[PDB]
Amino acid sequence: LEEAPWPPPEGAFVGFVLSRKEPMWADLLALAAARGGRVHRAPEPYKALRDLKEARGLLAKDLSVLALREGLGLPPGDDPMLLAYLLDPSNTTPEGVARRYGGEWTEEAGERAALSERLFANLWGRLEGEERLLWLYREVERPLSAVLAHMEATGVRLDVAYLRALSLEVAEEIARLEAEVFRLAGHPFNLNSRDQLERVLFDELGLPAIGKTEKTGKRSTSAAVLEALREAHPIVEKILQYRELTKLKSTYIDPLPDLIHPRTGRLHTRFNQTATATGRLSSSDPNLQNIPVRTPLGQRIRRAFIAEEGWLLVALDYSQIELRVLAHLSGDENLIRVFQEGRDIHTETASWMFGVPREAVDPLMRRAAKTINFGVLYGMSAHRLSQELAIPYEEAQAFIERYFQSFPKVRAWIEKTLEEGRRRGYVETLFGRRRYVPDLEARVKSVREAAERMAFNMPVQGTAADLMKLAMVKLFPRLEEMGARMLLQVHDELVLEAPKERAEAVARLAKEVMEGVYPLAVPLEVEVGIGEDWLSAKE
DNA sequence: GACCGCGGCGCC
DNA sequence: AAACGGCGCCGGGTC
Ligand SMILES: Nc1nc2c(ncn2[C@H]2C[C@H](O)[C@@H](COP(=O)(O)OP(=O)(O)OP(=O)(O)O)O2)c(=O)[nH]1
Ligand SMILES: [Mg+2]
Ligand SMILES: [Mg+2]
Repeated sequence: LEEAPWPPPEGAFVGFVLSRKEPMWADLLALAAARGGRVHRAPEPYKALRDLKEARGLLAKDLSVLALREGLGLPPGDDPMLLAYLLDPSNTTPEGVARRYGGEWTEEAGERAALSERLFANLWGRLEGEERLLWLYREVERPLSAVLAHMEATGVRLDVAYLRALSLEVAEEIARLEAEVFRLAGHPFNLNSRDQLERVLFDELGLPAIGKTEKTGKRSTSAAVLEALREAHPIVEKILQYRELTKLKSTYIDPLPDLIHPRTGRLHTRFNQTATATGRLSSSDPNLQNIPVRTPLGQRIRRAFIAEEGWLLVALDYSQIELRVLAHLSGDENLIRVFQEGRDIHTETASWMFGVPREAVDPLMRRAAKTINFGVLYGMSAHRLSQELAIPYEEAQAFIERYFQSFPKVRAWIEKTLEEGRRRGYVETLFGRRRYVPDLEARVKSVREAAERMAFNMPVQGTAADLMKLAMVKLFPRLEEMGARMLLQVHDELVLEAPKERAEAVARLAKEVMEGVYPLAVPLEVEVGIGEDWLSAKE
């Protein structure tokens, strides 16, 4: 492969090496390109970046993110990963893709640029006459790679000094719980060690072991088990509280302050485009799609995510999203009618569950209600439901009968999808995104029924993922015309940063864009809110 | 020091 | 734990 001097011509494929996996933190150790049987190895990578019209290759977005960090508007174009991920969503890493489709993922920039060339050719051949996947690539994923590059580069502002103060109060409160716990135990032990805790609960005290752990068969100390033991002993309550506080302290309060980038003074997630089986995104390195909200301390954490001074945050969340999508995919007249009447299923279940007026339903209850409703739908057992509702197997049985009885045509939709998946080996979204579910023909029932549950979930969760992705592609250009930013996506939610002056305008627009993104047999309602912080914005 | 599998748990 | 699904990150060992 011919070594040509550096500058590549128009349309050349890129290859690059990083010091570490995160583009906002990485040093650019090497940069190369390749077109028409040639390799160009940049002598100084950072300068060499100025020459490029676009990032075109494996992980184009990562290089575009790093380019944006350096003031360069190098947008991402073609990426063989995005092609492979639509061909098969188990195609998730370049190591795997390379091997599957005719190369080897190396550590040298040149070799990676040549890999990008030959992998694109092969994969692009695999997609000719795959009309719906080509549609998805050009009209959703490829433009989206650019939108995410801008989100990553921008980041979100975080109240550092606030969280540092919060850390010290939690540490005091944690210390009280461990000191209580040890006193009831009658001796000190590492309370973060679940093995030690097992012995204390089940051997040293006479507590009944509810469940075992999957891989190694140890007696489980899961919150579920511990809730079932709330009355057995006082120490349980303390353990549950200790578990909440240390989880949040070790995962959010302490790491996040130390992850502020020095140039930006902001927090930059990575939005992994080829990471899930359904077509959802994932967020990592810091994961900002799992920031706390539920518990009071979780909320105090969430409010640490704030706007730039002079700006406001704008949070938009699709209402009852996967239920609405389901009603379209199934055509359940009875279920459509619920959304045509503007009724909230999460509130109805909540009001019913706790036995209260709908106006009394709080967020805590509503969250519990979602578990009930999605759980049933996707195949939760009567056994579990009973404990989730905390009511008899007699009565919890009757719920899966009545819930399903209201809305037929779904089960008809479930059966159909599974039969199609048996026949063709995959299932698909409304836009023809595929997931191969080969264990539908599995001879072992537990493995078969697991596969089935994954199978009929995907079209629903994945269609919703496609809608949110599409809405993002359409919305992003309109935001930059308004001098507003797109900050985060949390599956069916978007978080925007708009200047106070234009904040309400952005909110109105972005709602209409999201609701009208692709009309269906049901109206896609969106809840929007505005605030100085993330918590206030959703309230 | 890097990485591993596990149990556990935050969010959607 | 439990026959909901989809994620990524945290705190007893190997090498
Ligand atoms: N299978 C399953 N899916 C969930 C669960 N929680 C959330 N999801 C999926 C389905 C939801 O529609 C979607 C978005 O989560 P949200 O918190 O926005 O819930 P949803 O939109 O249904 O209700 P909302 O009206 O927005 O509060 O993610 C769950 O516990 N199980
Ligand atoms: Mg929602
Ligand atoms: Mg949501």
